[PDB]
Amino acid sequence: LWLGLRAVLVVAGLAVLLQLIRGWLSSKSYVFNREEIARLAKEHSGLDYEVAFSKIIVELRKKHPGHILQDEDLQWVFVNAGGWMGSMCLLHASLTEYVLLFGTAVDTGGHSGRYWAEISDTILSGTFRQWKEGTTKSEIFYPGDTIVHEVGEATSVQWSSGTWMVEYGRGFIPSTLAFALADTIFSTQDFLTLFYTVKVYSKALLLEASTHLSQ
Amino acid sequence: MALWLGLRAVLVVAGLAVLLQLIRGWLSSKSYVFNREEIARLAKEHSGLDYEVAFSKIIVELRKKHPGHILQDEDLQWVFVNAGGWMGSMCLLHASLTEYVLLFGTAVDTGGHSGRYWAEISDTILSGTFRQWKEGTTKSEIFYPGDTIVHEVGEATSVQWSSGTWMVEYGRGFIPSTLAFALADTIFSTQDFLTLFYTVKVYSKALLLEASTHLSQ
Amino acid sequence: LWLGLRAVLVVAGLAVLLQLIRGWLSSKSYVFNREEIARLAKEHSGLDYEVAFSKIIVELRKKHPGHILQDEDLQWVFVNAGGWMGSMCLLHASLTEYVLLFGTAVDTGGHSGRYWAEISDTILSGTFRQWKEGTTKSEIFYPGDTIVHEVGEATSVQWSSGTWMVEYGRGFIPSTLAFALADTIFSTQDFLTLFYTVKVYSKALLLEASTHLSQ
Ligand SMILES: O=C(OCCN1CCOCC1)C1(c2ccccc2)CCCCC1
Ligand SMILES: O=C(OCCN1CCOCC1)C1(c2ccccc2)CCCCC1
Ligand SMILES: O=C(OCCN1CCOCC1)C1(c2ccccc2)CCCCC1
Ligand SMILES: CCCCCCCCO[C@@H]1O[C@H](CO)[C@@H](O)[C@H](O)[C@H]1O
Ligand SMILES: [Au+]
Ligand SMILES: [Au+]
Ligand SMILES: [Au+]
Ligand SMILES: [Au+]
Ligand SMILES: [Au+]
Ligand SMILES: [Au+]
Repeated sequence: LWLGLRAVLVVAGLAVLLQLIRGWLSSKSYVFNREEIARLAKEHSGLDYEVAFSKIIVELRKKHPGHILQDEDLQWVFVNAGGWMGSMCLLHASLTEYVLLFGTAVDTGGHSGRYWAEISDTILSGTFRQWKEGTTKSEIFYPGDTIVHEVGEATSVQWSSGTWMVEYGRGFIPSTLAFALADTIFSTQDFLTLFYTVKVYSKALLLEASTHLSQ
Repeated sequence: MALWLGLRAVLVVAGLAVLLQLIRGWLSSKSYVFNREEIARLAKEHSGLDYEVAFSKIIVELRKKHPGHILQDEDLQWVFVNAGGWMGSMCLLHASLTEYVLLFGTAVDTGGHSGRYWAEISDTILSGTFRQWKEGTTKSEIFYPGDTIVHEVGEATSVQWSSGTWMVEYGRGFIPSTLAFALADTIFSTQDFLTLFYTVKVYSKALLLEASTHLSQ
Repeated sequence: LWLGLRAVLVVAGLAVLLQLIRGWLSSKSYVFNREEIARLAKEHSGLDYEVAFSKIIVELRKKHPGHILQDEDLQWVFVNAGGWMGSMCLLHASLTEYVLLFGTAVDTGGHSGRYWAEISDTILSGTFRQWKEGTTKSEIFYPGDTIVHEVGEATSVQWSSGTWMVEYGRGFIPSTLAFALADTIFSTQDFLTLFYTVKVYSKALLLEASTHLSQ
């Protein structure tokens, strides 16, 4: 039964880690909230998305100091996943939450991805077409609306050539990195972008670790 | 004995050569259930109604003229399909080792590679638009409800669909050869393994139903 | 430290092979130049791109005999990379240069790819949307314009259903085939197109080598 030792060790490891992480998510104090980020974006969902980005980043650093990356650690990184292409401006990220500014300047679309995280996007500009699984009709969302991509749900997304939004996710963030980097490995082969994504995600983790040490 | 390093290589070449003649001889001596004109005619008769109403009447007509070969309503579900760079959904009605009939379409604007496989495929558009770009050309053609696109064996084209395109599709050949292309984006791009499970689920039910019909006959 | 011998040989092998190629590219006599191809393509940037294809091939074979493939060795080969799909007509190709006619008859777009080659495209018809890295707005280019994709640059490309262009690239051409065939391996699995791409690239390499033997 020695050959089965490896198979038992992974099943026991996955079952223990599944209860360890799920019990952590149900007992962890969270920094941001899905309604908090959506409300913040709706305050400026009339202005220019560049003007909205500035006022949103300023308001986030006031209400949650020590949790948003500095302007020195901010950069627009391309994101290739599920067949669509966009760019992100990661403001905050931990092992359980993340807040970023996502959007695209071209017409893209594809698979939303199925992972262990609840994702909410509040559109600031452009349009957002969503196709839920098992249906034959899609819905188009406009600036001001908030789309909630629930955990375990898989939909089809599509954006116009000027769509920008504010996004908040909660769950187990590392579970999404397999889907977020799939097209970067097998399609674009833009390993420099792969480096940028790990770079800014590590800075957000080190910043979050630095805040817990001071408290 | 130089045949030791070549033992795996010869067995695969011998295995492929034996399997190639056994499958191609089967396709030339097997009685087929459906017909390429039969599915296309049935879909074109309902290409003026709403595609949801057309789906219902086509499934009824298929179960009337071909009982025991179309899945029951309990075993039907819309499964996402990501392949060649496009994304849609299918409703597998019938499928065997040599034929398959399903309802495919998309609610978004997608497009990509049609895939090159060992199966002749015909699609009759019920709604939306269908742009096809054949290999070796510099211009594309747009197909409208009522038209039928024939994707011959070994042909590779570029496909593109509008945000409301739905169609009835029939394929004949060696169906397992197409599953390698149908699941490529599901493995390397979307990683939606639950959809991968659904595809294997609905394709197995169609095989078990078709096998269940052969046992009673 | 015995197992680190392979790792040192790889670091020394990659660093030395980088110096030899980069120093070769910076001191090598080239056949074509981007301004030569750009002027030739801009003169024929009209509506009838098929007539433009013929007139460009004739002019290229006059001023550069023995460097452009004959009509017998020409075929339109599909190109799937970065999420977009088009077709190419390889006219000239070496280890450092290539001249081809690229375009698409459908609406595609995706990652431009980051590789070791400077690429310039002069639009003959259609439209070309380029989304530079780190920005939030994209630009649309029209027939007559020339887009220069420099080495190490990564952008988002998008084309309309009638875009055709003349392209010239210079750098390390074998480094670009890894990106050009990525989607063909992991998405389309069109092994026949993979054969066509290697076939026409081999004929173009053998043609360029055949001219060096006669000279
Ligand atoms: O930044 C992202 O992409 C937002 C776009 N959204 C739009 C629709 O819902 C899913 C993704 C993701 C990320 C990237 C990098 C770090 C952490 C997260 C979010 C997880 C899924 C994709 C990659
Ligand atoms: O369900 C499909 O996709 C329909 C779309 N049509 C549209 C364009 O031409 C090819 C397929 C396919 C399938 C997948 C799995 C089982 C049975 C069939 C058909 C074969 C080629 C792709 C995958
Ligand atoms: O032929 C091509 O594709 C042109 C399309 N362009 C359009 C935008 O910029 C990058 C590619 C490429 C090639 C393929 C085969 C041989 C030599 C070159 C050029 C390098 C990058 C992709 C593949
Ligand atoms: C590649 C083909 C694109 C079609 C050209 C017309 C539309 C492109 O124009 C786009 O319109 C949007 C507002 O409407 C803007 O947000 C985009 O920045 C602009 O590029
Ligand atoms: Au930024
Ligand atoms: Au920003
Ligand atoms: Au269904
Ligand atoms: Au159905
Ligand atoms: Au050609
Ligand atoms: Au040509």
